[PDB]
Amino acid sequence: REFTIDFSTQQSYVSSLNSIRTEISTPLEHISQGTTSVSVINHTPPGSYFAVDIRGLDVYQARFDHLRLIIEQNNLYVAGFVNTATNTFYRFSDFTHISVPGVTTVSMTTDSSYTTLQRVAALERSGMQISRHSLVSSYLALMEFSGNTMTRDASRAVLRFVTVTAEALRFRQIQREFRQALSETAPVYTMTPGDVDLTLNWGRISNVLPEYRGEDGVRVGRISFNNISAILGTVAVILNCHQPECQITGDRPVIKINNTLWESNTAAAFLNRKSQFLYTTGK
Amino acid sequence: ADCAKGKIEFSKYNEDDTFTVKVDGKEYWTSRWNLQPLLQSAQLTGMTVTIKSSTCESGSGFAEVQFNND
Amino acid sequence: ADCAKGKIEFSKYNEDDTFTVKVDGKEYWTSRWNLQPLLQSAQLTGMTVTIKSSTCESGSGFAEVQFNND
Amino acid sequence: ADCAKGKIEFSKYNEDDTFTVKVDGKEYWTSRWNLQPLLQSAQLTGMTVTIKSSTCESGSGFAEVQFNND
Amino acid sequence: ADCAKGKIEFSKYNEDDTFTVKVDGKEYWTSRWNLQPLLQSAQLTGMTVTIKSSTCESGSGFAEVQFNND
Amino acid sequence: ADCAKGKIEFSKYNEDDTFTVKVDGKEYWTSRWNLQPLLQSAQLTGMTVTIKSSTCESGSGFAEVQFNND
Ligand SMILES: Nc1ncnc2[nH]cnc12
Ligand code: NA
Ligand code: NA
Ligand code: NA
Ligand code: NA
Ligand code: NA
Repeated sequence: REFTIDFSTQQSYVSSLNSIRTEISTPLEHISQGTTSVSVINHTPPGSYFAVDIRGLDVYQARFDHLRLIIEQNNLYVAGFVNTATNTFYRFSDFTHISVPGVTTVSMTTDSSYTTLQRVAALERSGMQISRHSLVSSYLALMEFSGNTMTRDASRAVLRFVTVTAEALRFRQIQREFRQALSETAPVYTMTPGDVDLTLNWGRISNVLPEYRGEDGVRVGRISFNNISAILGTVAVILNCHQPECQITGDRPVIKINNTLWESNTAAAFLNRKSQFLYTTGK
Repeated sequence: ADCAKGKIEFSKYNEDDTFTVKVDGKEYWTSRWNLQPLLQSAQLTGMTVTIKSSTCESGSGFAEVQFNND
Repeated sequence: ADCAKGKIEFSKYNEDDTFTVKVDGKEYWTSRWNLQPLLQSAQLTGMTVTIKSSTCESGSGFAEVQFNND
Repeated sequence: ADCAKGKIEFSKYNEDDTFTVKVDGKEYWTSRWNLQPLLQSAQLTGMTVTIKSSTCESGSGFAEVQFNND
Repeated sequence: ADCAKGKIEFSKYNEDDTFTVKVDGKEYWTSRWNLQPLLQSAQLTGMTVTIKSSTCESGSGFAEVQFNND
Repeated sequence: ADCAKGKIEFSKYNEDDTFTVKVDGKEYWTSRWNLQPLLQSAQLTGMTVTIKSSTCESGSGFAEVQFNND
C-alpha cells in the first residue's frame, strides 16, 4: 500500500494524513466525532508496511519527489527511506524484518530510535525546528545520502520527516502545530517538550484510551487530557493493544479514580512509597 | 475477627499520627505508620479492605488489614 | 474544626521540612512528614481534603486531614 | 527457591508488622518493611512477582522477591 | 525567589547523596530525601514544579519546591 | 563508567535488603535505600534509567542513577 503525504498546503497535508488514518485504522467507539477520532491501527501481520511518497515540499510542484518513507504499519515506525531515483531503500538496523520488493535494500548499522537519531544528528527533538525550508534541506540530505551508516545530516532529515509524518499521524496535536509551517507565511514549527512527551508516551496512551468511557479526564504518566476535545485534539491514532508496546508491566490498563481514567502504572508509581518519616530516616 | 470489609469511604491522618479509615460505615484507626500509604492507596484504587482485629468496636484500633483489588 | 475542604490547589515542600497545601483558597502547613506524600497523592488524584485544626487562619498549621474521593 | 510466580491475589498487613501476599495460591509473609508498598503497588497494577524463599509451602516467609514485567 | 518552573526533565540520584532535577533547562539538587519521592512522583505525573530558593542560580541546592498539577 | 541506559526489565528486593534492577541485559544492585521506590516507579512507568558505576559487569553495585522521561 502506498500513500502520498503532500506538503503543499495545510489542506493537502491534513488531507493526506487523514486518508492514511482512514485506511490503516479504525475509530474507537468512544472517542470519535464526525470522522475525527482516536483510531486503533488495524491489525496487520508483522512485517507489513505501507509506503509514503513525500510530495509538495515545493508547493504544488512535481519537484523533490524521489523520497518515499517505508512505514511499519502496526506501529507507524519509519523503517527507512527510499531514494526512488536510485531505487534504494535505506533500512534501519532494527527493521530487518521489513522487506520491500523491487528496490535495492541497504541494511544500515544505525537503528531507528530517537536516542540514536538525536545523537547522530547532534539535534535534540525538544526545540527542534521544522519548516518547509528545512524539509527541503532534509529531502536533499536524504537524496544525497549513501552508505550503510546514517550521517548527521541524514539523521537530522529523518528526525524531521518522522515528526511530520509518523508522529503527526499518531498525534493530531503535532499535525496541528506543524501544519502552520506549511502556510504561505512559512513560519517555523518548533517541537515542544509537550510534543516530545506525547511521542514518548504513545504506547502508554494506546493502552489506556480504549478503556475511556467518557470519564472527566485521562491521566497517562505526564500526559493529561481533561475532556474529549482534548483527547481528540491531541491523539489521532493509537497502537492496537490486543519499539512501542502497549504494556510495560502488570496487566491492568487503568484505574478510574475520581472520574479520571488513570494509567494504572502511573498511579502505582506514586502509591508505592512507604511512610515518609521511615523513608527519610532509614538512610 | 473481620471487623469490616468494603471500600474505604474516607481516610484521615490524625493529630496523634494515627490514621483513620471508614469502612462499611464504621471508623477504625491504626497507629502503624506504614498502613497510611497502604490504606490511602487502597482508597484511591478502589480496593476492598478487610479490617481485622481481636476486638472490632466502632472507633477501635487495628493493625491487620487485608487488601483485595476486588 | 474544619478549616477548609476542597481539592489541593498546590502543595509545597518548605525549607524547614514542613509542607504546605492550598485548599479552598487558604494555605495550611503541616510539620508531619508522613503527610507529604499522602497529600501529594491526594493532590494528584483530585481527592477532596478537609483540613482540620483548632486554628483555621490561612497560613496556620495542621496535623489532621481527611481524604475523600468524589 | 523460586516458590511462586504470579500476580498477588491479596495482600495483608499483619499485627506483627509483617506483610503477607498470596501468590499462585500460596500465602507468604515478609518482615521486610520496604516490601510493603512495593508489593501493594505490584498488586494493584497486576505486576507478576516471583516469591523466593527457603520453603515454598503456603505460610512461608520470604525476604526476596522479584518484580517482573510479564 | 522562584528559580525554575516547569515539568521535571530528568531526576538523578548521585553517589554523593544529592538528588538532581532539571527544570526549565536548569539543574538543581537537593539532599532532602523527603523530596525524592515527591519530585520523582512530580516527574512521572508531569506536575509543574517551582523550585524556590533565597537565591536562584544553576546548580544550587534547594529545599523549597511547589508542586502543581498544571 | 556508563553502565546501562534502558528500561528496567525486572527489579528484585534481595535478602541483604539491597535492590537489583536488570537493565540492558545486566543486573545491578544498590544498597541505597532511597532508590527502592524510585526504581520501582521507573520500572512501572517504563522510564529509561541510566546507571553509572565504577564497574559495569552484571552483578556490580551502583548508587548513581538518572531517571529519564525519554
Ligand atoms: N524511526 C521512527 N519512526 C517513527 N516513530 C519513531 N520514534 C522513534 N524513532 C521512530
Ligand atoms: Na485525504
Ligand atoms: Na478505517
Ligand atoms: Na497498566
Ligand atoms: Na480493634
Ligand atoms: Na491550625
